[PDB]
Amino acid sequence: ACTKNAIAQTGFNKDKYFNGDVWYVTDYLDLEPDDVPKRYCAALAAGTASGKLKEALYHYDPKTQDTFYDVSELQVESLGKYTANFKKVDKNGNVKVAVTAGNYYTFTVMYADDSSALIHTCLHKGNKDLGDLYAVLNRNKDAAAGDKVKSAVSAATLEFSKFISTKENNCAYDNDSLKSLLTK
Ligand SMILES: [C-]#N
Repeated sequence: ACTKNAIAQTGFNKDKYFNGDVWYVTDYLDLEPDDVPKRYCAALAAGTASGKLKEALYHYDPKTQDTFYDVSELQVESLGKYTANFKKVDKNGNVKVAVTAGNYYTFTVMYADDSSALIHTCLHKGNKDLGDLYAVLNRNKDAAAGDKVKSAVSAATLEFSKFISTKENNCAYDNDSLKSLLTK
């Protein structure tokens, strides 16, 4: 279960974050880890599409090869905090699993600037038992986390040394499909 009410970044600039570009997860903190794919890759695009706030997600287990994309319509709870009802899609946006109540994640942007961000998310999917996930994002997939986002981790009363890096996983991304998915 999720336990954190994440605080959104003061002064969060939604138009800069939701600019239709791609964000790569470089480091993440699963508060309730299992015997985890401690090998994971994830990336997302976030943007406004025909007036609608959207996110496209990509997940890839580099060991199992399990792959999936998602498109979501975001609803605003407050500045920097969103509820997203996701649908699973192929890379072209064809629906594989339709939007369904009970399938949603919340997402809070705790810190962001033009190159980096820290987010909190809470996934709800069916009768899955899921917990809080924090993720350090960068505009460049190979960027080591800088002082601004690591300080924000600390300000969140989290330890960055506990975050798991994805950089060792040899991830490759279809950033083109993520951007085009924003419109689907
Ligand atoms: C993925 N939570």
